[PDB]
Amino acid sequence: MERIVIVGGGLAASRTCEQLRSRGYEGELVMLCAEPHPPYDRPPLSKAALLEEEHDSTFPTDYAQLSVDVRLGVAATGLVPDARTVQTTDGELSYDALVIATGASPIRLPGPGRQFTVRTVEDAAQLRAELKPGQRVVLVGASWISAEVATAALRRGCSVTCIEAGPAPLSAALGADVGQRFLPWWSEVDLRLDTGVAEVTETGVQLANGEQVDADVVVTGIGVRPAVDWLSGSGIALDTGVVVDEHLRTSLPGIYALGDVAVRWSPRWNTRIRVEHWDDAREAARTLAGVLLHDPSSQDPLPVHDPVPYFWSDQFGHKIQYVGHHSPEDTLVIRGDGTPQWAAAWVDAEGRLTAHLSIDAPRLMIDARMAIAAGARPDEAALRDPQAKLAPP
Ligand SMILES: Cc1cc2nc3c(=O)[nH]c(=O)nc-3n(C[C@H](O)[C@H](O)[C@H](O)COP(=O)(O)OP(=O)(O)OC[C@H]3O[C@@H](n4cnc5c(N)ncnc54)[C@H](O)[C@@H]3O)c2cc1C
Repeated sequence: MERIVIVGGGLAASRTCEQLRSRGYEGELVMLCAEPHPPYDRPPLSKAALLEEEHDSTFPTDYAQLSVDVRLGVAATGLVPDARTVQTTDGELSYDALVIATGASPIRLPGPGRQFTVRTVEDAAQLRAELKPGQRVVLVGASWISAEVATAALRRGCSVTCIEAGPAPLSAALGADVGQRFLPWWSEVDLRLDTGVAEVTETGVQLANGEQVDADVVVTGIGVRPAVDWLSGSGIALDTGVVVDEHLRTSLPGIYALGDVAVRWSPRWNTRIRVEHWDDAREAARTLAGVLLHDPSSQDPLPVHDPVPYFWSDQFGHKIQYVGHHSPEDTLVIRGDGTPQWAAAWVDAEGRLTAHLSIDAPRLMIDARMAIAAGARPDEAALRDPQAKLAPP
């Protein structure tokens, strides 16, 4: 029997298994999971897992009925493409095709003190146990994850401080103009802008000042880095992530990658995109399955993955929807400026809609997503009215 080996045990790995089976794959499937848990969903870790009574985010995938050999507590540590062999913490195994789906790891600060990052079920459970009335929580970075952790900490009675090097919350992701508009949402947080953090100390954090800010709990949310250090020396093309083409093929034949670990050339956006988004990992698994099962005698084209990216965040009681891929070079146009129903659009030098941000208004996002896909060039009157449809029929 042929053998496809999937390295990693999250959304991309689980969904690739389902897709490979639904689309006719009858060979062997082995999944190498570094974690000692069946794959589970991550968006809930900073949401339900902190706040709700029930929060088991394990996927419904039935690996017994899909004849998937799931190997828990086994991490890949090396790759020998010429031998079609992967090295792991539990020994060697060979493959006929290999899928890299190891996700990304949180960036952390230096220092000796206790420092939480949100990536596993253990992280969320131990962080939840520390979010209690009378606790001082310091969040490093005014990021999506920090905003979500801040929400849960406030609801559980914590004092929250958030230290951001940039000029406004979410400035790294959305820019200073848009981020500045979210300040009222942070009104219950001790938010310190334009402030760098040097390290996590035994008693809290130390600012670039050298000044200290005491804390009972420190949570760092300053981004993630693809988990690719095990690929060192394999000769695979890397660029802060595994480089794949629009068909999720790496630089080496028979080896594929998708999800948070992957950096993908996008014909649409004319650059490499490193978008750690739930929807992008999930959608890529369907494309990847189609690529792997492409009958060689068939003359059909090879499936492509180049969607308009989508991301959401649940914070401060609201729902933020973001679609597209804007550059700092793009022009920001606020929709409904001066009204509570405002949204944000970005257009390029040719007037083409590149991205759109809405709040509690998915109808606006859905229309914007199709407008971006179509390359729509809405006029100023349409952009300034939040309710105006931007997509062609
Ligand atoms: C707290 C949190 C909240 C989020 N909220 C949102 C949200 O609201 N909306 C949104 O769109 N996105 C959200 N995301 C992003 C989204 O969850 C990710 O894009 C998605 O999980 C990526 O799936 P993946 O399978 O590529 O990676 P992961 O889900 O990270 O899976 C990778 C798995 O492989 C394992 N692994 C790592 N190294 C190895 C190795 N060497 N060998 C074997 N296994 C290994 C990891 O332990 C992990 O189990 C959030 C992410 C986090 C962390």
